[PDB]
Amino acid sequence: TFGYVHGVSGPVVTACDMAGAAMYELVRVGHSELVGEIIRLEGDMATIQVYEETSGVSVGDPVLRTGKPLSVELGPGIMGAIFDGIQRPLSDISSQTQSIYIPRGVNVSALSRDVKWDFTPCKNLRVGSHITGGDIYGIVNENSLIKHKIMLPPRNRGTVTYIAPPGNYDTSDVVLELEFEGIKEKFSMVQVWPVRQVRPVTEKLPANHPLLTGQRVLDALFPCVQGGTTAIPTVISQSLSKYSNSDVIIYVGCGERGNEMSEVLRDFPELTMEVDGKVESIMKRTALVANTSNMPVAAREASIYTGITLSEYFRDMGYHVSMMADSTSRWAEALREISGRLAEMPADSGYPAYLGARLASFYERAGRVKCLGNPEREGSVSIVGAVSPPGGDFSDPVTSATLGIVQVFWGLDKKLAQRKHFPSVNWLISYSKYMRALDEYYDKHFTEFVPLRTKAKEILQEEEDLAEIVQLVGKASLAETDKITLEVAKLIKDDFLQQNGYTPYDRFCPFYKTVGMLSNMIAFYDMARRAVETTAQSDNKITWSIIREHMGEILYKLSSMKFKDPVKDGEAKIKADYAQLLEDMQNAFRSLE
Amino acid sequence: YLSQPRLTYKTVSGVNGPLVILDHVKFPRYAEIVHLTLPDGTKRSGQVLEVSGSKAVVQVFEGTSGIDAKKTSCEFTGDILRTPVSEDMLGRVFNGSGKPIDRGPVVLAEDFLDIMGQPINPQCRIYPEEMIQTGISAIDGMNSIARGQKIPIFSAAGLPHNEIAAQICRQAGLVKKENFAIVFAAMGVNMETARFFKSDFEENGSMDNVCLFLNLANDPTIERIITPRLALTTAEFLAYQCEKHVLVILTDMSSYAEALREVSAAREEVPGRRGFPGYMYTDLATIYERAGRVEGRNGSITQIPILTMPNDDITHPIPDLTGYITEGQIYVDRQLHNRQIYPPINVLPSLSRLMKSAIGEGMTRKDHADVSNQLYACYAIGKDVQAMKAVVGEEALTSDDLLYLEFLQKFERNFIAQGPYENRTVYETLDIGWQLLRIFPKEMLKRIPQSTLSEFYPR
Amino acid sequence: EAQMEVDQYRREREQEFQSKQQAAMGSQGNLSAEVEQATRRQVQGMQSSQQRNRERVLAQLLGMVCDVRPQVHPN
Amino acid sequence: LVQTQRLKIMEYYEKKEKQIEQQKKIQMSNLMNQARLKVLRARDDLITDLLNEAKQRLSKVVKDTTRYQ
Repeated sequence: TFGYVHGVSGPVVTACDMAGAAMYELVRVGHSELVGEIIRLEGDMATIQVYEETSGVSVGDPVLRTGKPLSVELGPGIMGAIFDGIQRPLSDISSQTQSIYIPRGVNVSALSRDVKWDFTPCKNLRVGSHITGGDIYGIVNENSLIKHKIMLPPRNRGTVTYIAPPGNYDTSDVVLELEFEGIKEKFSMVQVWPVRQVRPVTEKLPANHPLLTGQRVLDALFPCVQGGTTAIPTVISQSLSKYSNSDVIIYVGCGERGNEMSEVLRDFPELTMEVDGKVESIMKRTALVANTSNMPVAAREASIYTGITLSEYFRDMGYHVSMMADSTSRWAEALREISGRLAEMPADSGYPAYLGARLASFYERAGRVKCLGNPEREGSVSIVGAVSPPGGDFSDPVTSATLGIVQVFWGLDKKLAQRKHFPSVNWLISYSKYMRALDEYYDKHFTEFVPLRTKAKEILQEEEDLAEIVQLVGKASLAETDKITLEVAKLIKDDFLQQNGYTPYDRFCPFYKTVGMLSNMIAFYDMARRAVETTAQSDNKITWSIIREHMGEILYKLSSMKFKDPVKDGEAKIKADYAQLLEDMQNAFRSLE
Repeated sequence: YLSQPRLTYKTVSGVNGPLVILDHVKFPRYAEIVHLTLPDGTKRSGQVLEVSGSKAVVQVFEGTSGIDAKKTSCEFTGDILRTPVSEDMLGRVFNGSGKPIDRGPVVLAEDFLDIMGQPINPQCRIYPEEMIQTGISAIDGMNSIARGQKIPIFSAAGLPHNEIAAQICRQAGLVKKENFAIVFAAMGVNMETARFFKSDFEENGSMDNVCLFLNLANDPTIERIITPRLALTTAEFLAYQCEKHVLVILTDMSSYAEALREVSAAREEVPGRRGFPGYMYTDLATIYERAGRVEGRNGSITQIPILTMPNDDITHPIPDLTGYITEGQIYVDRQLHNRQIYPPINVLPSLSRLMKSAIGEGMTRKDHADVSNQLYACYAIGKDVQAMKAVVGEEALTSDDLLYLEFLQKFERNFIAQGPYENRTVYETLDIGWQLLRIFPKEMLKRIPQSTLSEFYPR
Repeated sequence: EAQMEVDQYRREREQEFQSKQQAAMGSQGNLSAEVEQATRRQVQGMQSSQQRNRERVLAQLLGMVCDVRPQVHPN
Repeated sequence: LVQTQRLKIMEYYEKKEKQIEQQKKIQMSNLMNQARLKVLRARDDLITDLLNEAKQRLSKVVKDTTRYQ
């Protein structure tokens, strides 16, 4: 309960009179109450690392012992709140202090202790019902979209002897008093869970449903699933926040720059979404974790664990969370400097030896689960990491030890950026290992797409092993089946994998229109191949350069598929246009032969 | 045996990372297992790291997050880490520590074997003789694996080496013209490839051959180091005491060495070359050299390690030392995976250094030597014509360089291309291999001698 | 005439597409029920050999439990 | 060509027939798998009850005193 500072030495504090102190448990160092973490016991002393600036901490300062490690507050009031990497609400320290600064040792509640929430019990409990860890006993109308479900803590069970009457409550009163055998206890409306502990589940279901990202590339050739893990080495993350099939977004910037973090907090309360014809601010179904590089280095490493623990909490209600964890490589640079303070031996380029263990302890909390509780729920957490290598390599220990863990790699390069292509998709080092899990969704609902996806990845590959000779030799003595797979292959690279994100046709790409565009482009490839191979020996052998001059008006309708608006036009107004065009592609070849 | 009761200390002198250091210990053994129980009740396990007089440094497996030096009880065992082996564990799925995860019961032991293992007497080895038939044509036709060979599969991240390993395990057997088993160790896997391995082998009907050790990525990095030693002590019971032929597949041995580098640096050791431990050559050798046939027993162990080369580097010390102890390589290639070929196995760099003893008459068939090096020459001469055709065009190639480009369109799509469920037996990877060698006349096949050209070409 | 091979010739191989549909109904009743007879026969081979060796190994167990021998560690 | 329009439909119904016959062997493998587990649990229950008889025969010695001192 009481320690004393025996000696500080930089951000590491040695405390005495700490006999029963646990590892990684929280302490309040100093007279200003700096939050710390016990990292090394030696007998009755306790080496503490301080989560704040240590200047002015004398010896003989009191060290309060709490009994609980670094943990977040879970409850109603989270959605819309701007937190820190140790969950300090930055939109309320700016009010209760009325300054531009974060003073040392602030103790602001992470959830507000003044807002009255409308409690609604689950109408199937009573005074004398049996309830165990995970059973929903309340519903809070947090805002219009989120039905905030109150849940029992895991490893807590018994019989209810007090349920709270439906009304309006704050997050401090005693809403639930169930009893275990002999001992009565009390539950509030907020719960507290340690950020390095996995929130428990019943079973981990396979991730078999596609995460609809709003784009044409990355959703046909390299698909992601609900419950999957990606890597992006803001137009891919802002697109998922408006249109995708996720009900809670969690944006976690670990060590991002100050002006690029003040950019996002300016932009998200202006964004809108389309729910039922009404427009709604997207800051009703997201919560950010703001963290810059001026912040404590101990609160930058913990921002990833706070972000996924917040992400796992809204999973258990039954929502499908999608967490974007921006700048994973900044998070590893927080692991490099903690390990240097401990005098830990580095393994690879100064990074600790456990860089892969900590990343697999974060990326493997994603996935579709069967949620712990009574009403048979099902939620999921998608994690979208973002490695920033030192100039686009797989040599650093952060980029290469992410690709040994994740399943999707949305591999981007810097050379393929000045084409004004936008995205900077590479499609040679980018993969997706959710092609075998999605062989049931594609074959049942879409039943045609896997052989077109097999061909369309091949046409863009045969172009590569031609293009080195097309540069050096230059199209002089070439076969005519290769001129198909350079002009049809060019038609893909400007009309299928080409985007521009502020336009009224290319901010959402629905998937039935996405397979509708490839249903014509592969058919034009195979009919150009079947023409050139059966008319290779008989009489009046043709090349490509007699077709593209003759069928110049066919190559305009096959190039004006990306410019049809998916938003103004009808749902069936776009497939018939792609089904009428096929008979302008089946009859058109029968005008040459 | 060990009939004395066990001491349960609560004299913890400190915690420093994953190390718990006790004091006033009565005669502590080295590498002895302890069982820590936390204040709240969570039982964790750990292994003794260093003894010094009355001290003991214990490396807790599941971390030290919640251990205090006042109320933690650390019960010593007195015996080192051993496994229970049985023949009825063929058909189970264990994790890295050896506990079942297939809703199964605990394995009733026939023996308790020390998992570190003793080396084999080098006089008591026999040279590998017969063939292990995998079912993949690219490693049975031209890169054949003996009985007792150690041949690693070299690949990279993103490449489908994990489905090659699952297709070997479904179809591995003998070379038929009751004693075959497979011990599949999976180190450093994620969840979505752990339920690929757990689901593929159990509903493709051949779970009864395979004993699956699945060590996850989120599981402790010490439990990844005892995973290939649990799998090889099971294989050394099943083969050298039950006379089975065992195939030992170790998946992603570059993930063993990333957990060995992590366990070494958390033991407060100083790293060696490229950050890896200095004893990395004699640490893989304790795994790889648990193989081969033995004198006086009818079993064998053939190993197939699998590697992931970072940045396609070969001078990295995980492929450097694997190619230094093991005999050949397989070389899953990236330029074939982008062209949609399964399995994407490159032939030109791959090699089996004991392939000339696993083939022949009375082992596979008489022409398996002369077919394989003939398809190897025509695969190389075609791939020069494949690049040369782009330089000069099609109108400048003769009726010689068209036989090699028409063979090359059918060697990659019929010999290399297999599909994941098509078990080509080795008698059918030669008839595939002959009906590509009929695109050429008998005046062109230089690598085949004329006596077997008369017996196998005209059909 | 050959364009009439679209809507009539598909009902020729539908006698093969229906051939396994009733052969999905035949092997089903003997799948689970016949192996359930073997998972009961294999159990009665355990308990037949359980009672012939129970009192033998209960005496070796309880006899070794009630052993007094107080050995010391060396020094 | 009348030959050809059979086989493009036949390939849509050799593919379905290679599918259910694979689906037949999944059912036979999922039941032979739990066959070995249900018989391995009926070997574990006989052991964990043999120790329950050795836990009750152990307490028939603590009632004694000349054999327990």
